Amino acid sequence: GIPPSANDLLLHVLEGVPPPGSRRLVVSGGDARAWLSNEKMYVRTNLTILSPGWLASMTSADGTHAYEMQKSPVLLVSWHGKVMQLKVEGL
Amino acid sequence: KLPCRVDGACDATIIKMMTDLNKKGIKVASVGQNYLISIPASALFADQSPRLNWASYSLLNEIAAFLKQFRKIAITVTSYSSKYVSVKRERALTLARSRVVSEYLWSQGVDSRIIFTQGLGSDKPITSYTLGGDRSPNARVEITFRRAV
Amino acid sequence: IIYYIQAVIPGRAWLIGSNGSTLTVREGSKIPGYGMVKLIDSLQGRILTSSGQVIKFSQ
Amino acid sequence: CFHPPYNNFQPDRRAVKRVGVDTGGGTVGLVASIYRDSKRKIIRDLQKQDIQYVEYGDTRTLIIPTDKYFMFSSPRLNEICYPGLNNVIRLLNFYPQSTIYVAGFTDNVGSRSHKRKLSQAQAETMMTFLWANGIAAKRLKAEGYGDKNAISDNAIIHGSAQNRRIEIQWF
Amino acid sequence: CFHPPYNNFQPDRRAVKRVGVDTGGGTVGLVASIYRDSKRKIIRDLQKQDIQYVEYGDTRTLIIPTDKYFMFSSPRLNEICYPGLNNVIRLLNFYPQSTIYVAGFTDNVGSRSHKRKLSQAQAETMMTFLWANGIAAKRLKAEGYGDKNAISDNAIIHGSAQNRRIEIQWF
Amino acid sequence: KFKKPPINNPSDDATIKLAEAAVSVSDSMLEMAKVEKVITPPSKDNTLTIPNAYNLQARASVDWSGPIEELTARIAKAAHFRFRVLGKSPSVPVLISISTKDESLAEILRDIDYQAGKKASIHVYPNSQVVELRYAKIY
Amino acid sequence: FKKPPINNPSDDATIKLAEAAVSVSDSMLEMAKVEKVITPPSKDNTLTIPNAYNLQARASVDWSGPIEELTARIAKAAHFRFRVLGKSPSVPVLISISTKDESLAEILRDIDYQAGKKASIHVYPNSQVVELRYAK
Amino acid sequence: GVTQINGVSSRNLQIVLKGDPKVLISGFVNLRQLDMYGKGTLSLYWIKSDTLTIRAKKAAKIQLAGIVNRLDVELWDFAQFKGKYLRAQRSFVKTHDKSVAEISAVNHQSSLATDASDIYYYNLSKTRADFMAFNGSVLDMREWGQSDLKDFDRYNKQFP
Repeated sequence: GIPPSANDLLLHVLEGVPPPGSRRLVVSGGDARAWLSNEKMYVRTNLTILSPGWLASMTSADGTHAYEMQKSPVLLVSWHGKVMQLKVEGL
Repeated sequence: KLPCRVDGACDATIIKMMTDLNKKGIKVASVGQNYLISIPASALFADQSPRLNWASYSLLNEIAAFLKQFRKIAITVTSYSSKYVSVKRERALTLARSRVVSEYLWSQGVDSRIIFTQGLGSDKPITSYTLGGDRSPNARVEITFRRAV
Repeated sequence: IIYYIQAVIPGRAWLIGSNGSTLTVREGSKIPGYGMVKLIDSLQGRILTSSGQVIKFSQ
Repeated sequence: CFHPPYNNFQPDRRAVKRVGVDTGGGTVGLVASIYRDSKRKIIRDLQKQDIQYVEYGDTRTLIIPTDKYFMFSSPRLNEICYPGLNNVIRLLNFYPQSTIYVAGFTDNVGSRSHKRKLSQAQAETMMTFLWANGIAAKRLKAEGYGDKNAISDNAIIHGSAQNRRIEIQWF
Repeated sequence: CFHPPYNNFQPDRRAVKRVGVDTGGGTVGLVASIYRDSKRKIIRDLQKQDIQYVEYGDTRTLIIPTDKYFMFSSPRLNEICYPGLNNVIRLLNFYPQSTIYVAGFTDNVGSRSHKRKLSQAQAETMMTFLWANGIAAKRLKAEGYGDKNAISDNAIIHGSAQNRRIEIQWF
Repeated sequence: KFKKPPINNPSDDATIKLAEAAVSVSDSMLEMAKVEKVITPPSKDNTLTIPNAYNLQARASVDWSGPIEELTARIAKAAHFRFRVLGKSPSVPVLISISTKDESLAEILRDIDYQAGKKASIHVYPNSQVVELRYAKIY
Repeated sequence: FKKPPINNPSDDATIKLAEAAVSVSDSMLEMAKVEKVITPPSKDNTLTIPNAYNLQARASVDWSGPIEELTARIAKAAHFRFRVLGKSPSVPVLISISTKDESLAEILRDIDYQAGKKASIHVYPNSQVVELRYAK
Repeated sequence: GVTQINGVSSRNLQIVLKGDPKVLISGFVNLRQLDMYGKGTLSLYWIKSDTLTIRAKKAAKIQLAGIVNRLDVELWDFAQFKGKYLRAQRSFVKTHDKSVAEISAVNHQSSLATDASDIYYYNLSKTRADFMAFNGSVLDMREWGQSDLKDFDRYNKQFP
């Protein structure tokens, strides 16, 4: 029983193209983008996600992160050694 | 519902305290996004000792109130003095002066992550006129930082 | 047994042992359990021996 | 009068025209001349233009933007902005004994050799313009750095715009 | 006048300023001076600050809270609360022949060696402050106990706050 | 008048409950650390791996709650040393939390190296003036 | 005039909370000192800088693959000879080097660190050769 | 007068000087008190005492080395005390105008500098307490490059 490798949609998330059939979410408080496709969020940012926990992760060449995780209206991030929060709306 | 600016910050207030510090005699300089505060040692300490005067805490409060207006990650405090006895005594004196100044600045509420402290002694003078003691222009404390975003 | 330095001067040093016996050591002299002294440091509390170990202050 | 292309590299007789036109007073013209020939008035005129002056200790520094004082992506000098260059010469005339250093800086866009060559060419052009107005060649040295030691952030537009500059230092 | 950082460890001339400012009466100023220099006025002033005084038999005891007269988790002396320290020196000046014992006490939070070291450091700091104001070194002794013999319950908040103290006893 | 010395600001019962939880957490950690130290006595110290030198005695006060690499690079840049990274960075990031006040850069590096644990290591070469971060040979 | 700290524990519960936090941090530091194991620098099995003149040149490497091809290219760029002693396994040793400006000796040191116990890199400067030795 | 004595083994010694001697003593001395008012220079090589009280008035040079349980030093003006290499468990040091003391306290250090005076230490004691009155100064004066240098603790961190 080999586990699945990854989700290949995170490559499009890394490039910045939204998944097909998804809807946009409004992110406030920092530089991040989020989409909702199958009751999961896909987040494109260069910050570090601390509290809510993610399911899958990819990294680009220039330092951009892509996450696959469950839905939540709040994110806890670290900016430059300082911990703050991001607000997610439209869920 | 979202905030509209950095809290407790105003550009008119920044200009006002920059002008007030330049009229008092504390040198405030800005090139690009780098900021410099230069303070003479006679306005802070006694005659070549690491003991603050009681009246310099108002000036330190003014400097802290100026420093709370920006967002930053690291601050650097560097001390310079003049030649008195040897090099070990002046390096130890400058390190103690920078330690005390940064201790009071960290005791006050500046929202920085790292504060670095060093004392260079008399290695880097800014003026070739070296006749004074602590009244010399090249006996000073320097506070450098970069404004973030 | 083991030795610790008690006081130091440029030229010679004063040593105390585990048994409580005092000793005075020169630059060129022989002490038991360590060998030959090759260097006596005054700025730092270090006595280098020929066996390859340093007598320092107590902790 | 005044020739707009650099006045044929001649010392401009600015005061005599004003004290000759202010007679139909002589003392009023002399007061106006001694006001407008002061160092602080030259600094304030350079402040009206986009050139920054920094004095700290016994070292003086002028900051000049290549985006307005050079033509685009070229070592050619923009001739429309000639009052700023004339005021730079007028300010540098007050210190006839100090040595001059001129340095060129660009942003992070492009290749390393391209940045170095463009900064070096702009520094040579500014040093030649300083040399042609009377300053001796032994008091001048030019250097072009790339994006080595910037003063702002290159990841933002205004901060990257603030990094393309010419620095003039003297003692 | 008076220098707020300990008046450079000099004996203050408190009476002459009052009798010089209350003249434009000399007898009224002398009455005010002999009232404010009394022992009971010093005891009531130490009652206005948070320092307790206990007299029983021929032994006198002062209780000083470290939470207000020391900085947090440090052997550093809080320089803001200097009138209480000056009143302590003024009260101790009345007994020039007795011997002084100073002891440090903390609460139950922490390790045993940490509590002992903090109490010892605070006791040495208070003894050094007593020594630097004129009291000879042969009349002083400092000791720091941990949570050995407390005066209140450590399982409650206010009782645990009452246990962190400095005790000064003399005969 | 009858008074007792400590009269502070009024307290909140939420802070009282948090303090009552924290005291029990603290002495549980004290007992577990004592038992752990008795069972496993350490024999080596990281002074050999991280020695001190000149211009490592400039001081710093730091409150950092992020990854290790940026903070180590800032410490190396303040100490005027070159910075080197060995190994592959893990996908799950190595997080540290430092909150100190007025201690030397060598002590800062030693506390960072101790908090890193089994994931990363700090080495200092003063003859070449190099601060090196190496990642563990895991995953 | 001197001011008190703004975030000062002037409350009899906040004092207890803060000293409990200090004791917890001290206990965690002691636990980290117990659990951390180190090695002395005398017996550290890591390749040192071979400080030859041809190996101080800067380089820009982006590679994620087998060790032998990258090591051969590094040896060719450093104008050395290259030799392999051992047997390549069924699964090759995979490294990943992504640097913009780094010396060839430091690149070789990072390659030897990332190889681990499976392979080692030796540099002979007198007869200018780079040897890749596999583990039996 | 000059005096060079090589070897003294006494259980008690009291030295008081009034003129201009240049005196050095070797051996083992259990010194108890020392007062100087003249222009004297005195150096002892090894001592093993219990309580020393040193008073220097006009211009004195004192050079001691050994073990002292408790030390009290009083310097008035133009006096130099080189108590380096003299390890004291308990030290009380008071310096008045234009006097220099160099101490080596081990367990407890208590120092006061009044006005334009300098006190230097060379060891990091377990408990340190220093005070400054007008222009005096207490400085660290250590190497900064020693491989076994010790940092401040929670219990030693005092900010001048």
